[PDB]
Amino acid sequence: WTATSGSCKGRCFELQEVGPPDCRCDNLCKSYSSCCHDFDELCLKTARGWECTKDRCGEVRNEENACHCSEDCLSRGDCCTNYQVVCKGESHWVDDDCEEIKVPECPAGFVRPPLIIFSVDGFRASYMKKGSKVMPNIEKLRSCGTHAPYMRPVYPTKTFPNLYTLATGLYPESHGIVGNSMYDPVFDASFHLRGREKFNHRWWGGQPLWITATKQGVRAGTFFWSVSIPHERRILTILQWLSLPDNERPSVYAFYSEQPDFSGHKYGPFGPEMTNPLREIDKTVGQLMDGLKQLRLHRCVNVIFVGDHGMEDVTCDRTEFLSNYLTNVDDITLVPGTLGRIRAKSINNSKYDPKTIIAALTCKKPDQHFKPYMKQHLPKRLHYANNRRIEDIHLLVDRRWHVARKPLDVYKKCFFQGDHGFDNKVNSMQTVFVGYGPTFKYRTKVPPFENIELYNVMCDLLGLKPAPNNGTHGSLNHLLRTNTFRPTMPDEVSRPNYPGIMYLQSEFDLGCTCDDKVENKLEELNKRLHTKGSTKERHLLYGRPAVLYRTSYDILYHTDFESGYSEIFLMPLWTSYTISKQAEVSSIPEHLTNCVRPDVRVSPGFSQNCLAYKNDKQMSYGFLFPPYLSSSPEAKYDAFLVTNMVPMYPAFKRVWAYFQRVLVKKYASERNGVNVISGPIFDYNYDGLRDTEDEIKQYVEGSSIPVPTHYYSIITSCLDFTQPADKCDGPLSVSSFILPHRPDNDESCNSSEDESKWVEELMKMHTARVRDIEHLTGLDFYRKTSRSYSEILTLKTYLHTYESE
Ligand SMILES: O=C(c1cc(OCC2CC2)c2ccccc2c1)N1C[C@@H]2[C@H](C1)[C@H]1CN(C(=O)c3ccc4[nH]nnc4c3)C[C@@H]21
Ligand SMILES: *[C@@H]1O[C@H](CO)[C@@H](O[C@@H]2O[C@H](CO)[C@@H](O)[C@H](O)[C@H]2NC(C)=O)[C@H](O)[C@H]1NC(C)=O
Ligand SMILES: [Ca+2]
Ligand SMILES: [Cl-]
Ligand code: NA
Ligand code: NA
Ligand SMILES: [Zn+2]
Repeated sequence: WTATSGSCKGRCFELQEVGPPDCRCDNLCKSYSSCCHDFDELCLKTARGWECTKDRCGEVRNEENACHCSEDCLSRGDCCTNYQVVCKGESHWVDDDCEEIKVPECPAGFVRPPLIIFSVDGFRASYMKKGSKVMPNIEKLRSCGTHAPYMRPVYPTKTFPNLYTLATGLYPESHGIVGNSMYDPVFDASFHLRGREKFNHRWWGGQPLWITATKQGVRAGTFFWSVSIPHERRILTILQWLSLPDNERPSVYAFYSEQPDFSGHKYGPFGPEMTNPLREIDKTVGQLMDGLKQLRLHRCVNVIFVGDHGMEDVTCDRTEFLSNYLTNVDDITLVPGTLGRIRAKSINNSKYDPKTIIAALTCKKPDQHFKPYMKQHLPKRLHYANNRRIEDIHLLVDRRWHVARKPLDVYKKCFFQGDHGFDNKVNSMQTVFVGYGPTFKYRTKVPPFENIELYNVMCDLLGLKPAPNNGTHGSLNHLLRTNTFRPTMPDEVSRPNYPGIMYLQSEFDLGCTCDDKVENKLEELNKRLHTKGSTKERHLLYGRPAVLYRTSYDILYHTDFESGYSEIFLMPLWTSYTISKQAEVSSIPEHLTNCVRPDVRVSPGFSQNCLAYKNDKQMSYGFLFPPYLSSSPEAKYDAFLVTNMVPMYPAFKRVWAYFQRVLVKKYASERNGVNVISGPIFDYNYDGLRDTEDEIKQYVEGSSIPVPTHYYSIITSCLDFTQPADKCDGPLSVSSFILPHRPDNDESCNSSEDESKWVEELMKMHTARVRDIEHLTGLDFYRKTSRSYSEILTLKTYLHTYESE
């Protein structure tokens, strides 16, 4: 109940929201149907419009107006945004030349530049260039401030997941809003857009910027606006708040626009109907900067023009229906649209088997436009699994398509022409970022970056300490004039051992063999220096990775590669080697196909054995440094050490071999040498973090050799490719993958064909950031370069997406 029999006189758009039975006057009260009886009268005045005219100048203050052009309207803080243009001969902000803001120019009593977040729903990144002629104010923000060509949203590219990610810096699996629609089995509650359950706080995890601000003594305007409140009224309310007394005045504000998302759904991303919404948004920005100019706040506020996601072309006729794939389609609940999430309809159905459902959806139609996944098998770059609200079964939908349950769900719910939600690396889902103010840089373009990074920056601009989030704090310092946060490198926690020759061949009883006994001092001191590290500078280009947890591991040096070998996991954590453009691929000689060699530096007890692989009919093995890439016949025998060996399903060896035999050399010659760091990953609880020894769920049968869930590689080279990867002066270039270690290739529908037709497409799908691998390995890379650490942080968040323009 709400007693609407109170008043809002003086309380219009109050900042401290009251609770029932007191009627509300806050910018959200209509969404609760809770406002006082006179809220519309007193707070949403519409009389005479939103602009001044000449004949209104110097008028007699008539309080019924939506805004005022009376001579006293400034001291009251409530002029129309164009008042000083019409009445005082001044200029619109957009008509003023671009002028560098070298220092904040704030009025007295402003303790810091305020931050205004101007968020636009569905603002596809390409709008910045394609719509530039009809958005003059935004183009001035973009070109004078700091901008990226696009900003990568989080998956799913949906409204609530991305708005809350912006506000928290957290992947949706951590902050809990993993769709616009969710079922939580622990609550037995549902989150929808229709209803009041979404207003309950048990859904919203982490700590958003407004809580973070408040907890640290910075006041925040209330970020959310009920739909009915006109944009003009939101802008003015923000301006009014900026005129409050110093002790009352918030320091961070938000504006939200439903456009161009709303129209982009009806008319598609580039419908002719889309010019006008882009014009209007720009007008809204124009009113804000005009109103800031009237407040002498236009070279003092920091403004973030930011989108939540893009918009793709989608029509009802491009819909895949599960009724054509399954028989008993009523035994499942499907969350539909641009992604699919399947669970059982009834919790008391023992005939429900997710395996038969995944199988009935796998490569069934020749060109089918979605692909089923168990969520732990999703590309680790999406980080979309570690939450009970994410159903076990997931459908990744090709851009431009939908997935539905039965046809009747599409025609009893054509209509729309735009949608979003797809994979967050799709070009159409990319959105915008622009920063403008004294704390941003001037006329500076910065590379694309992920929106999980912004929360740390907004904390910087506001002087706040960020709650723990998934940003990499300092990877965006190159957007800032000042307030850059200077991080130190994490300290190494385990130091390695450097073992020498300590065991004899006969101490090993591993079941391996090698046709190698067909073995000079003119080059025997040569191979001694190799095993002590004489060539480590060629293959460990950016220093060894630091182990950020407590474990026992050895550094092993070889002519062609160095490893960091773990006695706890009986395999390297990392293996590092450089391949120049000149390097030649070689075969595995016929006599060495089944060669595996004891490593006289590592005890038998801390070594894999070959019998375990003979006995496990499902498991085979591979090598981290590839034998194909040896530098000489004599070096090749090092690639066959038991300490270079890792467990691999035969189906994954198809993939892994083609990467080592073909792609590494292809990349060496395209990029003028590459340095490659490879290794295993264990993520059996799909939380994106390195498993501990007691969390392994699978071993090579009859052994303590743990089976990785993934294999990674980090391919580095010189950004200026006219310098070899091993003689690089300047910035670096990187790509990486986290490949799922799976016993089939069902993810790849074309895997019955030659590896040249499918393997690299799979690797592209599972591209990763270096940062992602660090979470999964406890390793810290790039510890010793010539570059600045901030630059190195940006590199580690770099993601290579293989998208066009
Ligand atoms: O008022 C805020 C708001 C603003 C925020 O941050 C704005 C600030 C950053 C600048 C938030 C931040 C974190 C959490 C919630 C937030 C809510 N909304 C009001 C609308 C929108 C955001 C929510 C989703 N929605 C839709 O009607 C809708 C729109 C497009 C769609 N497409 N497909 N389905 C769709 C459904 C109803 C709610
Ligand atoms: C993303 O950031 C969050 C916050 O640091 C991480 O989540 C925390 O993880 C630890 C370990 O599981 C828990 O004790 C905390 O309760 C978690 N907090 C939240 C809010 O989830 C999360 O692990 C990070 N993800 C990645 C991939 O690094
Ligand atoms: Ca884990
Ligand atoms: Cl959704
Ligand atoms: Na075998
Ligand atoms: Na296949
Ligand atoms: Zn939308």
